Amino acid sequence: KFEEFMTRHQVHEKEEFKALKTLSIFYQAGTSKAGNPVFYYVARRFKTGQINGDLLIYHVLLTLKPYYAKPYEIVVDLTHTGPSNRFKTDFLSKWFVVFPGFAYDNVSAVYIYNCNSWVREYTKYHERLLTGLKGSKRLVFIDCPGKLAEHIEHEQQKLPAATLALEEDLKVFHNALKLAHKDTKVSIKVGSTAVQVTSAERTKVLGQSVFLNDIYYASEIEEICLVDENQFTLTIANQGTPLTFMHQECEAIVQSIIHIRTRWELSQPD
Amino acid sequence: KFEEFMTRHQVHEKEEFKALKTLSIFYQAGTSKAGNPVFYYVARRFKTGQINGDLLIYHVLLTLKPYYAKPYEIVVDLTHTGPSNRFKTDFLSKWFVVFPGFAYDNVSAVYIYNCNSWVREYTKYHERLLTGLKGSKRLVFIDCPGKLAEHIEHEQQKLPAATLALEEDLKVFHNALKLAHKDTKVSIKVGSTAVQVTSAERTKVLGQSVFLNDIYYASEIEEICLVDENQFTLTIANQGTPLTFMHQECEAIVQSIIHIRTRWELSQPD
Ligand SMILES: CCCCCCCCCCCCCCCCCC(=O)O[C@H](COC(=O)CCCCCCCCCCCCCCC)COP(=O)(O)OCCN
Ligand SMILES: CCCCCCCCCCCCCCCCCC(=O)O[C@H](COC(=O)CCCCCCCCCCCCCCC)COP(=O)(O)OCCN
Ligand code: NA
Repeated sequence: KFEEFMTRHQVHEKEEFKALKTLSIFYQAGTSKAGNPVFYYVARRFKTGQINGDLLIYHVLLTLKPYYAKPYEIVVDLTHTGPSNRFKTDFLSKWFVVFPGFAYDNVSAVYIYNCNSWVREYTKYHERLLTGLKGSKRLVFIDCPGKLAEHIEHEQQKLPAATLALEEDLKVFHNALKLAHKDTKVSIKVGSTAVQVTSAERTKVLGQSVFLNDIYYASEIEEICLVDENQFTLTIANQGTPLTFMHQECEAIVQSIIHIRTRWELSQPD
Repeated sequence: KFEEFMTRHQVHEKEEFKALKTLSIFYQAGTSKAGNPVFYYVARRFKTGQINGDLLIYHVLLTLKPYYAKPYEIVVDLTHTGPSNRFKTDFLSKWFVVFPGFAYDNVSAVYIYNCNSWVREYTKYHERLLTGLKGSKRLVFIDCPGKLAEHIEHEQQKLPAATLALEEDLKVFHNALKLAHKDTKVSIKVGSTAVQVTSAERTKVLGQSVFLNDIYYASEIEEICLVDENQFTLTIANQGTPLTFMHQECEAIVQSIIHIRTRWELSQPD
């Protein structure tokens, strides 16, 4: 939309805008197996309050400008995406008008990576705006890290190194159950830096059945309570409501998590 | 001084004071080989400007009162102590008068742990108020971690866990040379979370020849740079002029430091 294009050009690229590039929130990297240019959006790298929306969306416009006249694909990294990264209602709706019609058409495929519970609720709450994304063949959720290789060569992939690191050396606990108004089978994976709870059964997101992956850095873990011989709880910072899980070896799970919370506290800024 | 005993009792400890115990800057722990109650002061734990000095002194005064009538010893952990942990002149002086005479005399010995370059400079800078400490034999510097056992049995030692963490799994580079106007024989030790530059030769601190242990967390390392095959740069956050080191294995050192810096970056907040 050149009307927004020029409104953003009456004052040329400032020095805050140029900072967006260095933080690698949206960038082009690699080519897909289909022979299309790939772009990456690292959701967790956007802070609602800290980052000016108009600059971001404009930074994306300049990035896609040269490419979006032809086929191209987007990889959306939803790793550890939470409230602090959300696009507020009014800002979210901008994305549907600021780009040319063909730019939207030329998107060959969108690859959703590490979709989580919060994002699901987000799409739930913004079900209106995202109806065009509902049951779309272009929308492709990555069940597990290994399936992305089906669309993009492993070497052509360029996810944030921090994202890939979350897939290394995990103590995995299968057959766990997440207790709530609605029970759900999950796997509880403990890493040196965080804890990941992956749904063992598919769930609905934007019309598709997918696997969610909730990530909690050790820094977010406040309270760790062992309730029973097969039940424990986690208190996540700024989340309020405690998470409850059931597992045969809750004693081993808690110890494992306490350890990573400790190793973290040790190496911290005094 | 019972004026501080009075002035502090007329208002008391309602709020913030109770938080001084939660961060444990000064605490009693263990018993020395001499047969005395040991107390610890974690210098890094105190943040000048954030914590009220009078409240701190009041804390220390209370956790000492039950004991300072009899002989006791103090272990001051100067690990990673810097400017943001300093005692302002007017606050420093308050320490020499607020306590009862006998309370001072009853300090059997003070064990200084991990004294660094900055503290030494702070000492030289505040020489006027620290003149009584110059030459004092009650001041016992700890050459190396093991030497502490000469005064406190291992099972009694209660140094902060974070301190002990810096002692294990270290890749050491001996016979290195720190390049300045005055060149200093130093050993460079790379831990999983920090780099330690330990002086191989002694310098003067409060009138005593001792070794220094400069500690730089992975989070403080902004710029590593290999100059020669045997010389490299080490830029620390908020210290300006970078450190310079000579060593036959500089390539190996730089590669090791870059590693722990990269690993740290892969674990940082969004
Ligand atoms: C806010 C929380 C965190 C971010 C994610 C929020 C959404 C939930 C998770 C799923 C994200 C899927 C977004 C995919 C966008 C790229 C391609 C696409 O799906 O198609 C078009 C979008 O193509 C674009 O140009 C998007 C450019 C990417 C920049 C930023 C990436 C993610 C930002 C959040 C959602 C934006 C979706 C686009 C809205 C038009 C939309 O056209 P339409 O179906 O609505 O038909 C009529 C159009 N008026
Ligand atoms: C007496 C003052 C104690 C605090 C000194 C702070 C300045 C930092 C110096 C650099 C490292 C060495 C630590 C100092 C050891 C303290 C022991 C000492 O010498 O005092 C004796 C006994 O000290 C105590 O009983 C103090 C009890 C609590 C100690 C907690 C304070 C430790 C501060 C360490 C970090 C400060 C600065 C960090 C960064 C700038 C009594 O001798 P005096 O008769 O000369 O004193 C009064 C004369 N009328
Ligand atoms: Na004794």
